[PDB]
Amino acid sequence: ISTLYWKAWPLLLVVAAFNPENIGLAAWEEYPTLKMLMEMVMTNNTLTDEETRTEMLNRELQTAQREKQEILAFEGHLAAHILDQVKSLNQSLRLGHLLKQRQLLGRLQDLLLGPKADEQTTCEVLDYFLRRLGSSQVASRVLAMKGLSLVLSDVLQGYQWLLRDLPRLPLFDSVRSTTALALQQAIHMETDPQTISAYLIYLSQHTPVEEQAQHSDLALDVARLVVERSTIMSHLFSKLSPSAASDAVLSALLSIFSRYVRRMRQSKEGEEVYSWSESQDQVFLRWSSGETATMHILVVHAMVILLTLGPPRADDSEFQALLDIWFPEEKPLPTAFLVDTSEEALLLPDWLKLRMIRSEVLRLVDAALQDLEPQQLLLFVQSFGIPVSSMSKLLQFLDQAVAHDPQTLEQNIMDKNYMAHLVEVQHERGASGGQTFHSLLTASLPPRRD
Amino acid sequence: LQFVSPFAFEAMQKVDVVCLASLSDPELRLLLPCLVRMALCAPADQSQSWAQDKKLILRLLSGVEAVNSIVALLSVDFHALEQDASKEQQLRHGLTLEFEHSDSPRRLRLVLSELLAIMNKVSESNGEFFFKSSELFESPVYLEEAADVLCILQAELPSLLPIVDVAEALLHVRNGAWFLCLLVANVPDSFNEVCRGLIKNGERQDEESL
Amino acid sequence: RMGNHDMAKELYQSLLTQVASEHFYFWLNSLKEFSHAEQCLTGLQEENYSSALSCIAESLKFYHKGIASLTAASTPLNPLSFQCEFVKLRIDLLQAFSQLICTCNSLKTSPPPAIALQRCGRISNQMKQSMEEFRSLASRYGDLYQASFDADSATLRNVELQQQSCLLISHAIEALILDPESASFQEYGSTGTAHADSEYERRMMSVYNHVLEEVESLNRKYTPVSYMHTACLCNAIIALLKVPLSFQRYFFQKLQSTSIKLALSPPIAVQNNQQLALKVEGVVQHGSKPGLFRKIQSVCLNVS
Repeated sequence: ISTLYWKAWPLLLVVAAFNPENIGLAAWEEYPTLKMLMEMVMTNNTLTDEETRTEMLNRELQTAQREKQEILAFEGHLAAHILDQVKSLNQSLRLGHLLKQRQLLGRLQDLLLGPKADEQTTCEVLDYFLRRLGSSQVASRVLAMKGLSLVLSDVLQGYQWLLRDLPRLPLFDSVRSTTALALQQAIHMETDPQTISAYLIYLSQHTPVEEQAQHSDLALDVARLVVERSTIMSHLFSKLSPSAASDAVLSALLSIFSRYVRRMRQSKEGEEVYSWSESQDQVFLRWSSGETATMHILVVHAMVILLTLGPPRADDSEFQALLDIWFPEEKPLPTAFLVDTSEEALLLPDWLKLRMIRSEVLRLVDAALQDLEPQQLLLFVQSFGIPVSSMSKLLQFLDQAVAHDPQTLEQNIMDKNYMAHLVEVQHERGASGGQTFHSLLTASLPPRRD
Repeated sequence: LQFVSPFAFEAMQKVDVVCLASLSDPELRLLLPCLVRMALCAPADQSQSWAQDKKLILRLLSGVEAVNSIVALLSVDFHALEQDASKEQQLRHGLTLEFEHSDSPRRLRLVLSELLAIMNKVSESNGEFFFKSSELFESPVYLEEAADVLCILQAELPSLLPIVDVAEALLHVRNGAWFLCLLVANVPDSFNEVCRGLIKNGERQDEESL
Repeated sequence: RMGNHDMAKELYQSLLTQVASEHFYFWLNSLKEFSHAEQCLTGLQEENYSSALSCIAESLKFYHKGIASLTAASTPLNPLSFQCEFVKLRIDLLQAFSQLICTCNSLKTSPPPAIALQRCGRISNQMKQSMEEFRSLASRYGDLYQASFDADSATLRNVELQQQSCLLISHAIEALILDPESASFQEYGSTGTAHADSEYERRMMSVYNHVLEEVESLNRKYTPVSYMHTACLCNAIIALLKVPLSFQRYFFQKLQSTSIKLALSPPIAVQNNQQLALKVEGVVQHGSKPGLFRKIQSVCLNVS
C-alpha cells in the first residue's frame, strides 16, 4: 500500500501547480502526496477550534491505521515508517514550480481598479484573502495586511487604505456586510493596539447605523472587545502615556454607544426588536422615565466601563450626555429585567465596582459607593490602585458601617491583622478618616514589637 | 522595550526602600512582581526594621492597579500546578487569545507547560541553539508585561523551576533578553549564578552565530 | 604592608610617570588600583549592609582593574605568580562576601513559596552554595600556601589568616543555618597564648574570636532562617572587611628562590608487554643561599 502510494504519487506530485493536473479537485484529494499537501495547507490555515483540530488529528491517525491495515492485508494476499515515508515523499515531491512575485502582483491590479473590474472580481478576492485576517496565525494577518496595503496603495499611514479609499469606493456599498463581519470577527484575533484602533474608527465611521441587526451585533462584539479583553485596552489606554489617538478612539467608541443608547431609548414595546432570542445576555432595561429597552448585559458593562477612563481631551458632549443618561443626578437607577425569568438582575458586579471606585469621575464613584454590603466593603478596602480621595471617603463609609452595625462586620472577619496593617498604611499615605475602624482593630490587637 | 534601570536593580538588591519611593512607576512595573510577593506573604524575617520597610513597600505599590492582577495570580493553589507539571514531565520523560480568555490558574498552567517544554527540548539537545522554540507569547506587545509578571511568579512560587535553566530557555526564545533582565531584577541575588550558568555554554564567537 | 592604603595610593599614583619599562608601569599601576580598592573598604559602617554592598562593589571594580593590569605585568623572567594568585583569591573572597550579603538580604527580598532546611528552599540552597564557595576558597588559600615554599614566615601567616577567615565564614554559615544540631563544638582553645606577631594579625584574631563567640551564643536559640542569623553573618563579613588587607614581603620581594628542571626519558611508542622503564632526575636551583628560610631534604615525586 505504501508502494502503491509511492507509485501513484509522481503522476500528480511531480507535476507543476497547474489546475488541470490531477483532474482539478477530485483526483488531487485522492493521491496521498497531493492530499497530504492540501491537508497540511488547510491544517495550518480559540479553544473550540483547537478541539476541532484535535478531532481532525484523531481522524488522520485513524486513516493512517486503516492504511496500515490495508498494507497488512495486501502483504497477506501477496504471500498467498509508512506514514513517515509517505510524508517525506509528499514534501520532497518538488511540486509547485512557480507561484515571479511581480507577475502575479501586476496580474492582480486588473481585478480591482482596472476596466476588467466588476463585482465578482472584488468579491471572490475578498472571500479568499480578507478571511485570512481572522486566522489564528499572526503571520497570516501580517502578510494579509501587508499585501492589501501594497496592492491597493495623517494617523496610521499604513492602514490609511481602510480609512480613506475603500469607504469612498463604489464597491463598498454592496460588499459592506462581508468586510464588516470579517473585521468584526477579527477584532478578537487582532493584538496590536494600533490595528484595533484602525478597525474601531472604521466601524465608527462607515457602518450600517440604519440596519438594526448590524448595529446590534456590532455593539455586542465591541462590548466583548472592551469588557472581555483588558490588556489590549490597558496598553491602548495607558494612563501613564495618554495620546490624542486614544482620544479619537474613545470619542469614536462613545459615539457608537451613544447612538446605540439613543436607538434603544427610542425603541418601544410591541415591536420586532423584542424577541425570545437564543442568547442569555438579553436584558430588558427600563429607565425611570418610562422608556423601555432591550440590550445585552455585557453591552451595559461596555457602556459603563467606557465612562471609567475619564473625559476626552477635545470633546465633552457625548461623554456628558452618556454620563447623564446612565448615571443621572438626584435620581434613582433604572431597573433591569432578565428576559429568562423577568426578575431583577445585578447591574454593577464586584469587578465592575472596583473600576467605578478607581475611576476619578465623581458621579460614578458616589453612585458605586451607594448601598455597599460589608463583604463588598471588605473586598474594596483590600484592593489597591484606588486614589486617595476615594479611599478616604470609602473609609468614612466604613466608619459609618462600623458605628451602625458592627455585628455582621466582625462575624464575617476571618483575620484582623493584615487588614489593620493595610488600613493604617492607607491612613498614613495621605488619606484622612477611617481611624475608627483601625482603632477597633487595635482594640483587640494591641501593638507588638518585632 | 524598557529594561530595568541600574538604579532600580541596585536599590532592589540593597533593599534601599527609602530611595525606592523615588522610582518612576513605568520603571517600578518591572520589579513590582517580587515587590508584591514581599508585602503580601510570609515575611520569614520578623524584624521591626523589616516591619516598617514592608509597611513602606505596601505604601508605595498601593497606588498602582496592576497589582490586583498579580493578587489574582498569587491566590491560586500551587500544589495543583506542581503536581500537574511534574506529572506531565514524567509523561513526556493563538495562545495570546487563550491568555485574554482565561483565569489565572489556566494562564499559569499554559505558560509553565510551555516553559518546561522549551527547557526539556534544550536539555535533550547539546546546545544546538534551537532559536525557534515558539513565538506566541514573546512576540505580541500586549502580553509582554502581563506574561513577564506571571513568569516571575511561576519561576518563584514553583521554586523547583531552576533559575539557570529559565535563563537558558529565555536565551532560546525570541524576545527573552528582556524577560531575563526583569526576572533577574525581581530575583536579585541570582545575578552571579545566572551569569555563571550563562557563561559555560559557548566557547568562541561561533563565527558570530545567532 | 601596614594597611595604610589611601596614602599608599597617593604615592603609587605619583610613580607612574617616572618609571621606564612597561612591566613596572603595569606593576605600579596595579599597586595603585589595589591600594585604592582596599581604601574603598575603609568607608564601611557597622550595621549598614546597603553601604557594605556599595563599598564592596566599588572595591571590586578597582580590584578587577588592578588584577588585569598586574596580569599585564607578568614576564617570562620573574612571573608574578604569587601576586596573581593572591589577588585572585582576594577577588574571589570579596565576590563571595558580596554574594553572601546579597543572599542575606534575599532572605527578606524573596520570601518563601506556599511549600508547607525546607520551607525556606531558596535561601537554604543559596546558603549551601555559599558554604561550598567558602570551603573552596579555603582550599585555594591552602594550596596557595603550599605553593609558597619560598615565602617568609610572615607572608605564610598572612595567607593562613586569609584561609582562616574563609573557614570562619563557612563554619558560621554551617552552624547557624545548615547543621546547627550536630555542630555541638566547644570553642575551648587556649586563647591566652595567642602571640600575635603584628597589629593586623591581632585584629584578625580578635575578629575571629568575636565572630566565633557570637556564633556560640546562637547555637540553637532560633529557627535557622531568622533575621538574627542574617545579622550575625553580615556583621561577621563587615568586621572581617573593616580590618584592612596587609600585603607582605613575598608579594613585593622574592628571596630564597628554588625550582626543579626535572629531566626525564622522552608521541612515544612502546610495546605493551615491554612495560616502560623511566628515569626521572632533577637539580634544585637556588637564588643566592639555598637554605635561607626553609631547608629542602626530600623530593616526593608523585606520578600518575
